[PDB]
Amino acid sequence: VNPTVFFDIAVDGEPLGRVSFELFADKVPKTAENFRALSTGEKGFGYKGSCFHRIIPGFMCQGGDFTRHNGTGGKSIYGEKFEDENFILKHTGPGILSMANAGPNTNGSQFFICTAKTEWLDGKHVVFGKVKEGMNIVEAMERFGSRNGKTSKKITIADCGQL
Amino acid sequence: SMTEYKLVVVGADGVGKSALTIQLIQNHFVDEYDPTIEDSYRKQVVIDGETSLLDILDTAGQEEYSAMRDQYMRTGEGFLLVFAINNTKSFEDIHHYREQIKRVKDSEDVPMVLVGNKSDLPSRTVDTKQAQDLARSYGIPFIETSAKTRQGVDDAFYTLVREIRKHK
Ligand SMILES: CCn1c(-c2cc(N3CCN(C4CC4)CC3)cnc2[C@H](C)OC)c2c3cc(ccc31)-c1csc(n1)C[C@H](NC(=O)[C@H]1[C@@H]3COC[C@@H]31)C(=O)N1CCC[C@H](N1)C(=O)OCC(C)(C)C2
Ligand SMILES: Nc1nc2c(ncn2[C@@H]2O[C@H](COP(=O)(O)OP(=O)(O)NP(=O)(O)O)[C@@H](O)[C@H]2O)c(=O)[nH]1
Ligand SMILES: [Mg+2]
Repeated sequence: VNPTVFFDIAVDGEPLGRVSFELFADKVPKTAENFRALSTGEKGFGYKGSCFHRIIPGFMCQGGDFTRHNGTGGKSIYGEKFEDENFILKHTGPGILSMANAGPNTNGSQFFICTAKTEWLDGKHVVFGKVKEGMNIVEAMERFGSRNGKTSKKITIADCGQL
Repeated sequence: SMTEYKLVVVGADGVGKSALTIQLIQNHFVDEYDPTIEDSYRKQVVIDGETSLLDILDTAGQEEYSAMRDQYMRTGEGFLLVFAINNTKSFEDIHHYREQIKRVKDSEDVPMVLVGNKSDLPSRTVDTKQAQDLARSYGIPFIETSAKTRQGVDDAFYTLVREIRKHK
């Protein structure tokens, strides 16, 4: 039973709304479990209170750096980084949830949510979930982005967990 | 008003384009890896007695978007060709960047400076002579730099401005 997790999104501290995700544990169980546990915070660390540091309208919203809060950090539940599990799933359109990385086998905690098809990322980023409810919250985040991804307001995961 | 120079910093992922630029602009060494989308900076400097405004474009090293460099190469007036002295593939990557700028600008006379970065590191794999030989065959200066110690940082950008002034 593929787990479901939620993010409660705030903009400069003001509630925006809830995004929920289905995590594809059936095809990418290690990568899904990392994101699930970071969402509950059950390891004593995780996404709660972290920000979406890069938002590029027309492409994606990226977040998950809860260690440094500057877009360079983040860590998995298995160590600082872990290997690419598989590239079975593709970046087929808006709402795909996929792992950010710094090259092969460098998954940590950073993730991105597609706002468009990004097929040139297929085979380089592990796709592991999809927005299930609240895609319009992600769409709403785009108006805070820019061409190079710098955000004009602080977009935070005010709360998160497992449904 | 002082003359503005549009400088572009290019080279493979991780060679130190941003650390070099941020040292120049902010006098601070970025120890973390924050791979670039695209960033622009401005600094006024004095070079050979003449005050000049440097407009610097710090570009992405991601090879997947190599076809998207044409526009910024058309706009740029001079180019820093950065490799890392401890990364032989970054040195090999230089020729493709140089050929791309030459093709896009359709000229053999483009202001460029070859920059061998990370000179502070002990794991050198690219001989200084090889870089010096390559720069000679291009007709351009070669500057050894360290974004960490600041060695040659000012010289790299200042020399590029001097190459533009001689061309223009
Ligand atoms: C050339 C400009 N340009 C573009 C781009 C490209 C295009 N196209 C390409 C596709 N064409 C179709 C085939 C025809 C149309 C035109 C248009 N306009 C743009 C932008 C807006 O022009 C400014 C991009 C892009 C991406 C990068 C650098 C430059 C880029 C880049 C740098 S680092 C990285 N990519 C991976 C990054 N790594 C880290 O953040 C590491 C940090 C340290 O370790 C943990 C953490 C990461 O995982 N992600 C998660 C995944 C999305 C990804 N970020 C990201 O932001 O992609 C941005 C973008 C816009 C999707 C792609
Ligand atoms: N020791 C040392 N490390 C350096 C030097 N210049 C850069 N670095 C380090 O090398 C790594 C990559 O630097 P960075 O400036 O991000 O390189 P880049 O060419 O801008 N990368 P990208 O193409 O992704 O934008 C960082 O960890 C940075 O601290 C240098 O002169 N010496
Ligand atoms: Mg950079």
